[PDB]
Amino acid sequence: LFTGVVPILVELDGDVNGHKFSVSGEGEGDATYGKLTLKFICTTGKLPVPWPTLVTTLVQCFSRYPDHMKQHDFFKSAMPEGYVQERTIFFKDDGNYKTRAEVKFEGDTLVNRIELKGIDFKEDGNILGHKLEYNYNSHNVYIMADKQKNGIKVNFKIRHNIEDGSVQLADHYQQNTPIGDGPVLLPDNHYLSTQCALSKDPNEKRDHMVLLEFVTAAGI
Repeated sequence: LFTGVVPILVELDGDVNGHKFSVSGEGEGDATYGKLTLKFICTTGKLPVPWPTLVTTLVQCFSRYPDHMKQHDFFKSAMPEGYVQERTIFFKDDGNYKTRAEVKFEGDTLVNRIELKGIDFKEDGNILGHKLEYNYNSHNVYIMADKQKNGIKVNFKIRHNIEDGSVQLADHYQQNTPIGDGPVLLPDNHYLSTQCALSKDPNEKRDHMVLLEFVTAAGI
């Protein structure tokens, strides 16, 4: 399923502090390189929150798992039936996002369909006030087997640099559970070294985000 380039489609319906928006993304992924290339468009106009705050929500099955760690790749093992991915994201001293996504193959395309709900954000906070830098730091995504639910428990803290020079933390709590009933690979503890680079197409006038992502599994 992931031997070569795979087309990707991402759909997100969001509601933050009552502000409703929709984001659509398209591109491709190459697990062999652990690379993702995607463009996202806010199809409802201006995005009410900073693009960087939606990166983690907007397909870890594209991570490059070295061959000696392939028995720890839950993400691809759950395919093509896919997995449900849910998170709660708390922005320090501000609101939180609650998301529920379904990641699976629809025809030849890997599709990530998400629903996001944001509550308790400060009107003039770093989020609703768009005070975050348009960039992204590298982070380690810690994965643990969740034997019980035959899935995984994932945790990590995102560091969003603020335009004033400070840092806006976003604690992520995520759970992944297979959509299929068959067995999947339950990994030993490990992490995904994840890198993201954000850019803009100067010719594009719609509110958008061009994203390049590099991810390699490690820890074993």
